Amino acid sequence: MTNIRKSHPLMKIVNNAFIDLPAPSNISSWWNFGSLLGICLILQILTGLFLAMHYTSDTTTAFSSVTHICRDVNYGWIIRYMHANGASMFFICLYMHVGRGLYYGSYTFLETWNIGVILLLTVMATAFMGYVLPWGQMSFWGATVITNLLSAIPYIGTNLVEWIWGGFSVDKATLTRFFAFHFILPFIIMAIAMVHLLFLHETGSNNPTGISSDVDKIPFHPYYTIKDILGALLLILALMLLVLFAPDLLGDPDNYTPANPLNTPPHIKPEWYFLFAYAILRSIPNKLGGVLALAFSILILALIPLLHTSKQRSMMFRPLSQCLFWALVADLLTLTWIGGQPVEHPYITIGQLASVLYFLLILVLMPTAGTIENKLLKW
Amino acid sequence: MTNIRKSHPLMKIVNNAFIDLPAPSNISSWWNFGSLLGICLILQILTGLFLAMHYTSDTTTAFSSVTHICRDVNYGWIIRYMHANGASMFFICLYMHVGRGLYYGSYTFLETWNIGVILLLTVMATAFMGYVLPWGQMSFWGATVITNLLSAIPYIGTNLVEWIWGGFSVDKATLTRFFAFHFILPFIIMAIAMVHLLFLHETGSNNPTGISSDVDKIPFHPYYTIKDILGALLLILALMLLVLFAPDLLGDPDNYTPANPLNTPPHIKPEWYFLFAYAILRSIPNKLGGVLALAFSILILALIPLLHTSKQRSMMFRPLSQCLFWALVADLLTLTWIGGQPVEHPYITIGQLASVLYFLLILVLMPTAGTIENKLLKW
Amino acid sequence: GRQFGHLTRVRHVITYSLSPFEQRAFPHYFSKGIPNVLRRTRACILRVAPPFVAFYLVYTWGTQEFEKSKRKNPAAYENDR
Amino acid sequence: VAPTLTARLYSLLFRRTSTFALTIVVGALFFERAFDQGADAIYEHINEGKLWKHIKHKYENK
Amino acid sequence: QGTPLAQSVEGPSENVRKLSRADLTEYLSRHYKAPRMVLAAAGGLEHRQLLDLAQKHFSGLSGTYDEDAVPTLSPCRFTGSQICHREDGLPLAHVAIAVEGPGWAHPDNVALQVANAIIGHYDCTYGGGAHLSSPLASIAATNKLCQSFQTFNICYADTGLLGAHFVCDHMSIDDMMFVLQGQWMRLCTSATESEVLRGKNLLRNALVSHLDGTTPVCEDIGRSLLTYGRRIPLAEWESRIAEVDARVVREVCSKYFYDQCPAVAGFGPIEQLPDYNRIRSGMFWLRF
Amino acid sequence: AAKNVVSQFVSSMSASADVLAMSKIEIKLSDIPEGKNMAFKWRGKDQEAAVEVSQLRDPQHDLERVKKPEWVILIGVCTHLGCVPIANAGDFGGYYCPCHGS
Ligand code: HEM
Ligand code: HEM
Ligand code: HEM
Ligand code: HEM
Ligand code: FES
Repeated sequence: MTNIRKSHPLMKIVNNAFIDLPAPSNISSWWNFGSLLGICLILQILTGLFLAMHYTSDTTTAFSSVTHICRDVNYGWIIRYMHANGASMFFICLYMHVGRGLYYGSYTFLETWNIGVILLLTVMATAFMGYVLPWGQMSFWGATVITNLLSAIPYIGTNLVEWIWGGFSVDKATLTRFFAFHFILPFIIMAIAMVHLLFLHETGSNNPTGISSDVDKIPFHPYYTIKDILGALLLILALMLLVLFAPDLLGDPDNYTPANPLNTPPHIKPEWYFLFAYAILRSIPNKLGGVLALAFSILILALIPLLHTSKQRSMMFRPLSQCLFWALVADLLTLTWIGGQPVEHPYITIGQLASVLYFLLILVLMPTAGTIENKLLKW
Repeated sequence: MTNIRKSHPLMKIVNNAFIDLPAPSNISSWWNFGSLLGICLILQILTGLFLAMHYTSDTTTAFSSVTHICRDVNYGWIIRYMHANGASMFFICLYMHVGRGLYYGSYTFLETWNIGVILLLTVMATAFMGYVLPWGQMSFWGATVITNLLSAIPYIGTNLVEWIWGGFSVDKATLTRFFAFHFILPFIIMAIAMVHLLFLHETGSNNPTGISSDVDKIPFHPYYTIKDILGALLLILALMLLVLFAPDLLGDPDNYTPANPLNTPPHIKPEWYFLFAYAILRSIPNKLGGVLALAFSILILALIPLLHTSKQRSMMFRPLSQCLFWALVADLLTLTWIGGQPVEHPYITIGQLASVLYFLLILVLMPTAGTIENKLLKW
Repeated sequence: GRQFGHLTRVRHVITYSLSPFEQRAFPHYFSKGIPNVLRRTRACILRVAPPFVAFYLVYTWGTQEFEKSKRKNPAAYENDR
Repeated sequence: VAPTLTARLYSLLFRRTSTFALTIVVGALFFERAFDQGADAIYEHINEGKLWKHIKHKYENK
Repeated sequence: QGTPLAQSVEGPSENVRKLSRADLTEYLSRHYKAPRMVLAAAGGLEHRQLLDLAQKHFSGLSGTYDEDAVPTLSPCRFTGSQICHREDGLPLAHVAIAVEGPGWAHPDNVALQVANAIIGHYDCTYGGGAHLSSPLASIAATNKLCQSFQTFNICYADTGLLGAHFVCDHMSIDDMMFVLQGQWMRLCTSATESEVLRGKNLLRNALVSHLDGTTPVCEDIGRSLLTYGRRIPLAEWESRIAEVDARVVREVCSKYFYDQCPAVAGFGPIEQLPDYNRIRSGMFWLRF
Repeated sequence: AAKNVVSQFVSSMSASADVLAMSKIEIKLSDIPEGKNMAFKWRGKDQEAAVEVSQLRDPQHDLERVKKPEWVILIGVCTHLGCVPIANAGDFGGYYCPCHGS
């Protein structure tokens, strides 16, 4: 390393965690969602910032101010639309970034998975709170439902809720909080991210066949750096095309009306990416037991590594283990549309049915599927 | 390293940058200000946070809201007083943390010094903006003076100012900005800090005699960890004793009156730690040339390493090089009280005198002092 | 590389020490100490005090010279003419 | 000879690090209950007739 | 430090020069009288045929009994301390760590005989490999964390020393110290009935095989009389062993090990050997 | 000191003296017979009146004919009514019973 400029400030040797990080040869495009999360994250914080400079947190002000942006501020309309739609284009990435996780059995990495779980669990909190900030009608009641739901806890419930509200209801001081949180909190996600990426550098990436790739490696600079850029580009359209021609399409909530606590909207739902979770809840008639499922919905992702039941990592070689997996996809997709429907006996029964199936696939079938095929191949 | 728990998560080997970091044996208490900056920094962000939850940024609201904290919020009065006085106890540390820098000649570390310079230069910006937020009288005019001063630039000046203001004057949108900045910006300081500490781990600390300490080193865990805690404790009193018995002492600005653009206060000054800089300015009659000095005031700290003129690092062994240095202390101390005085002719002349002396010590005398003593000792 | 192994080479340097229990938290703190403070207070004080002294004079002198000028208007020009 | 109060104490408590931890908790437990009560009287004894606690007796329940 | 026991056998060099046969004759005169002296023997001899030719000088040349006061002897202090002779030339760095223990005649002398069998010992050249039972002979053989080490046990009149002696390369010295204190501390709490046996057996083995040959027997008889009195409790040894039980060990070693002040002495390139206040903080688990 | 410190930061977020100035004492008022209407909101709007603060629903529960005394109202109210009522949700079918109308 003679006059290699990579040593001289030390910090650049830390920057050879990228450039020479060896990688597998064969990598499907499905591994591009590594980057496209990050860039969807950065593009927030900036566009997340220049909204803050004109926003104001007050029960009296807030809604007026958001009016004030789209009308009077030069280029003020693009930003608000990049930010909001920049949320949805964030999840649609995020889920895929889990999907690759299972179907190739990347969860075998035991630590990096977990930090994965938390890192999800935080976002769902952030992308919630902000959704209150506009203080519109669907924000007000959609605030009461989610929080007041938490009263289910047997004893400390009644106090613990009133604590967060800072009062009896969702009036001012409940707003001001949810600004100061939704502001800071992404930075922490950025903090964890540079941890969540760390452990990965020890074992390198997995690769589609589920085989130790040792004999075949490639420099990271000339090759995958382009492919991410190419990946980075297709996002923009998918972001622009949506945000530019059809603003309100995925902006499915129709309600800009200033919140009136007296009135109630006939139908009330979160925005789309939440629905299925909220759909789980309606199933259980028993209130307390109902909440647990919703909490237990995601956490099961942490228990999956205990269920690795077979002798080969991938699902690309297991037809059965592949067969079921897709049914789980439609099963979720079902839940989405279910919750987006009124609670009327043709729907009611259905959600109750799809609920059990969901767990039954993950928690029983899939761990069994691997057992048979071991027996088949004579393993 | 058999079953040493320090490997197993990798992140803990990164945490042996503390515990076994070898250190010199003899270390004066003057090296405790390494930590006491950090803790004064953390203690901000928290106490800096729980103010945000009840603060509101509006021309109409803001001042009312700060009223609302000291009156109506349970334990609301301590926090505001910890935060503000937690600023002054931050600088009084910070300067010492530079003072140790010169007098032992630690600046010989060439990179870590520079990152030191920036890391200062940022704080002075933050601890400014926040001081606008209360929107009191001394905040309003103290805002106009500092910013409008920047118009001195020959051509782009007139626009560049109006840009930051977002208008012709300091009305609303000038406030909302300075909240969203003063909120985020400390995190960046925390970002740099973990860089500014990095390079240090390569060369280890210096030690009072200015000698390579190699033969004598000590584990960092059993010994200095206590001493910092002991150091960490004496702060609290010095913070508490001030914030508890005598709130407004160092709170020298007397002005809570809601800002009226029409009226003007008879005397106008920044809070104390700024004054000397602001005192430099009054000296120069010529406006443009005046501003440069103020900018050139600090930056000279970066040029000091070029001036290392002698064959031995410390100033503990150079009586002359020590003799002058103390005069520089009073010289600053002079400037402080000078700016804190009206601009009548007994004062006027003085500041002009102390101004030249200041540079003359740093920029001429001290680099000469080392030359003679080399010649004396027969070097 | 690793910090402690390779630091430097030292030869034939012997060290002795006691448990912290065997010995005391204050081996004649006041008696042996109070002289030690003095002999090391004076070595610096020659080099430290004088500059501050200069300041305080200026400060006092400055105020007086300031005072006479403003406070007494009928000083240089008295009220006759 | 019998062991000095410490010599007992060390063997009974500070040996097992559990107890050595536990004793600390109960210690601060009783501590704050007695300690805080004393601090008031000392302060309160300083100001007499300057607090409703005394003053309120003139007008309280008429 | 500070007792007649704290000194070299051969004494500092300067005395060797100045020493005159005056002192010798004095030293001769003082310490060679009986009861101090003891005769022994083993072999084709029986007893009688010895005792007649025990008899006449020395009946004897005396070998006297008067006083020489009594008996110049006095308990000694235990100073928890450290010493380092730091020399960076030599290839390898010795270490010895020790904690003070009871004297010759005492019940606890047996329990501790067994412990230092259990921790066992390893050396460069054994045919053990990585499959050995001794938890320090498995680990330190794996990576050769230390070239060799043995545990020693020495018991004086009123006093005894417990500790090990290990050689290892300088980059490696830390990792011994930790993995060592693992052993002593897992004994004083987590020990187990089964593992006791493999310790218990070996002692029966070595004790007996130590008695092969004329001289090793006789040599024993000599010190025993001066030590335990006449007792040569051969079969009794076994009877004393079956005393040893799980609760026996963990009550014994809880005394001398857990939370004490060790005595460290080392010989360069010691440099990485941790500073003292680590070791003292490594004797007592916090339950980690 | 830790315990006090910790409660302090947390006791701030707990509640505020201002919202604590709510919890109606008033109530008091008014309507007549039917109305309803009869709501306000005010996160509460003792009672008091007397006593009362029990419940029937939100927005001038306000009592069950104030136990036949006053209420607002005093059940029936205008379409549909006060307690039974129904006046459940949009607007049917279970009214304000319960049974005793309490
Ligand atoms: C992962 C990062 C972020 C996510 C997922 C996120 C998500 C959201 C969402 C869903 C909204 C509501 C959208 C809408 O009301 O149209 C929102 C609004 C807002 N966000 Fe963020 N945001 C993020 C980062 C930030 C950052 C870093 C800031 C400040 C620097 C920020 C400031 C705001 C503000 C002020 C609003 C209210 C403006 C508005 O909603 O119209 N956000 N954010
Ligand atoms: C903001 C959230 C996230 C960010 C910024 C992020 C970023 C990344 C990046 C850049 C990589 C390296 C590229 C790659 O391996 O695909 C990665 C790997 C990985 N992440 Fe995340 N990810 C996030 C969320 C998650 C979540 C929620 C999980 C699991 C619940 C997760 C699990 C994984 C796994 C298993 C890998 C390695 C897979 C492999 O190497 O084949 N990540 N993540
Ligand atoms: C190095 C870090 C910080 C410094 C030097 C600093 C300094 C200051 C100063 C000097 C003031 C004005 C004092 C006063 O008006 O009484 C202030 C106010 C304020 N600071 Fe900071 N602050 C820091 C960190 C923070 C953080 C991290 C936050 C938010 C989480 C924050 C939020 C505020 C707010 C809302 C105010 C207005 C409240 C008030 O001034 O009464 N500050 N800060
Ligand atoms: C928020 C600001 C700062 C923080 C948190 C900080 C923190 C630290 C810490 C923790 C150390 C290691 C302990 C020590 O060496 O004393 C250090 C070292 C040092 N810092 Fe900073 N410091 C700050 C500001 C500065 C500034 C403004 C300068 C110079 C302009 C500076 C120059 C140095 C130097 C020269 C050292 C090493 C001196 C030595 O090792 O003898 N630091 N700093
Ligand atoms: S700028 Fe107006 S007084 Fe200096």
